Amino acid sequence: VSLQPPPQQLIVQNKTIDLPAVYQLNGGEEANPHAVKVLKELLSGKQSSKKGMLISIGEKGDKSVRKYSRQIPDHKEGYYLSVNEKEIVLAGNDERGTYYALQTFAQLLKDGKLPEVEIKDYPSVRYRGVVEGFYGTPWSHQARLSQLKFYGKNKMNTYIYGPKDDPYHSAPNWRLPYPDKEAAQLQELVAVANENEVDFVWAIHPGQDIKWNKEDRDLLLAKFEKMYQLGVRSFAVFFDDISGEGTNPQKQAELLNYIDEKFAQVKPDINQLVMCPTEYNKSWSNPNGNYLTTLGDKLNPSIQIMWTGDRVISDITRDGISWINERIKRPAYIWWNFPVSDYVRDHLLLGPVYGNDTTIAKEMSGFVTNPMEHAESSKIAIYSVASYAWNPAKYDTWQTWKDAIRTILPSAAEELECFAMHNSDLGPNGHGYRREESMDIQPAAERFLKAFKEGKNYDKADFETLQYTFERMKESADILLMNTENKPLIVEITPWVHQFKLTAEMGEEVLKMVEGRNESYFLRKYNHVKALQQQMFYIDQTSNQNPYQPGVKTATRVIKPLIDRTFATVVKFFNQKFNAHLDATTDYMPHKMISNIKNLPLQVKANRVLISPKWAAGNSVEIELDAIYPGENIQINFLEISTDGKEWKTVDLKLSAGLQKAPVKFVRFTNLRQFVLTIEK
Ligand SMILES: CCCCCN1[C@H](CO)[C@@H](O)[C@@H](O)[C@@H]1CC(=O)NC
Repeated sequence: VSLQPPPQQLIVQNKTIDLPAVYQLNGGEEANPHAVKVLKELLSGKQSSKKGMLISIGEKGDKSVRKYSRQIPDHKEGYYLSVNEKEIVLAGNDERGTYYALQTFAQLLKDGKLPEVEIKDYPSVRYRGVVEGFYGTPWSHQARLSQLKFYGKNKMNTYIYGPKDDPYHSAPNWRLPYPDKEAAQLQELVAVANENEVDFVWAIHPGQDIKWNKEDRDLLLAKFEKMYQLGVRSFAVFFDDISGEGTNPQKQAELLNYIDEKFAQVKPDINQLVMCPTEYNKSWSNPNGNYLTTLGDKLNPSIQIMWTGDRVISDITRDGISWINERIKRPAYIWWNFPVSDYVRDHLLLGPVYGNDTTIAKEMSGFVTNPMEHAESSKIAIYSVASYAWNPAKYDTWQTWKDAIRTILPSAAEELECFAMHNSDLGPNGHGYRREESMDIQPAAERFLKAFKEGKNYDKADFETLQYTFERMKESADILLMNTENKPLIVEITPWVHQFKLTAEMGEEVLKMVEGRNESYFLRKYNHVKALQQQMFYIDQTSNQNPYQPGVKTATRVIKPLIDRTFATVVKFFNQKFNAHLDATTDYMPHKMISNIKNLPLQVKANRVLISPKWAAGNSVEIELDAIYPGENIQINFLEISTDGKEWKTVDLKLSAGLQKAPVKFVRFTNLRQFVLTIEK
């Protein structure tokens, strides 16, 4: 088996022992009852009695396992697991340890058969898990219930609740208790987290409008107190992405220490207390100021401080963690902003987890991932982060990705792999963060395109690889659409699956245009491609219509540019050959734009028509829409309207011109970061 996470020490013998038909259970009444419940499910159908094979379960100190005390590792959440033909031992250093032994035990089980094996295990990082900390639609209740079962299975002990658009988490209603319905749901979440050995850390994000007074201090404590009554035993205060007084390091420290002394140390049973600083990565840290060393010196040392790395989106390196730890005077609690896609919402990020140093476990208090608003889809990265964080020294990126996918979707693992490996890069974005994509076919794609562009003979093998890949892509899309094993996963990814299928069909038809040996056939494929472009645009305009990066982009890094440039090239070649004037545009645009900028394409985004973001006065620009619409405004960062081209009407900027529902078809500007017409849909 590929045990995930991989244990710290494992010795296996070529000898299997059947899951005994007859077992004596020793320590079921004293061991972690969440661990016992898991064992008893694994043993349904088998007989209990005082005869037959002994199964020893308990926490170090319990009589059930005092026998094995010096084999039980002396770490938080550590365990000893042993299988031989005589007996089974499942012995945690603590209750969570025992639960974790059962999670490893369940993976060892196959057909009703166990390998003869000896395991001593424990996590290299103390706090491991997920921070629901993104902008966008927060995870549904059902998605959260499923997350927490998944965290228990992969030994993640931490779930930090902090969805930026939950109004009771953030400003201004952080001051209000949750309504009954949500409160009842959070209470269930906390109970379920408890059953899966996950710390539910409730975060609050009061900083944008906090006053540094008695009144807001008390409301914050009253809100924590409410959460505590709901079952919450860990807490966080986040000061990220704010301006104003709330950024004050002295005051933040004083408030966290107050929470610490008057609440966290006064209750009998509060576990983590965590804060997110305002300077939460090195690039936003101001060496002109003293923000981080002030937190470092003033914040009670048991309080965690979160950190995203050298940048808002970054991977964690030795130099980076060393840089921060020196300032905050404790090991940073890593907030890793992957696979969060809230700033590239038209991309799914389903690639492997990589780039984080595997030797620096001792330098971090915790490691949590900030995932996508697509909960199930995020499990690929989550499963992987759990593997990494439990045993970084043995972290195998690619094998963990595969095991993740095979866990999440066993009936269609190879199809999900196919889809995921072409849906991993983020594309260009303000943070500069990129991931690999489509790496297996990138060299064949690069050689083919350079040869074809230059009139040299492409390698046949390269052409067949591209063919194979498009074929595989369609099979994967089609199978994934109908898969019923993980319906919520398929709901999340479906718009991208449709777009991926179309991408593959377009690719096939373009390769037929390359090989095409007569005019007529070439023309049929050309027209087919144009129709597929238009379908891609339709999906782009009707799926995933969020306000920030609407639409659906897929296979962007390698596959789409290859198809686009191949199509442009072969149409150029066809035009030269047949003295024809076929249009070589690669993305369908129903509206037109002319200028003297010329080839900055237009884009449609919701009810906006914009020029893709050059200060020469060549003289004019005109946009023609495909119909008459009521106009809202025109926005510009470094002007007339018409319905027919002939009668015009000047509008005055400010830069922003209101149109006041004036019918618009044409827009002209005479005498660029932004140039956007908003119309009424
Ligand atoms: C300019 C605002 C950037 C927001 C930065 N990150 C994420 C970007 O994915 C986003 O999920 C947001 O919640 C988070 C804030 C943050 O990084 N806190 C440690």
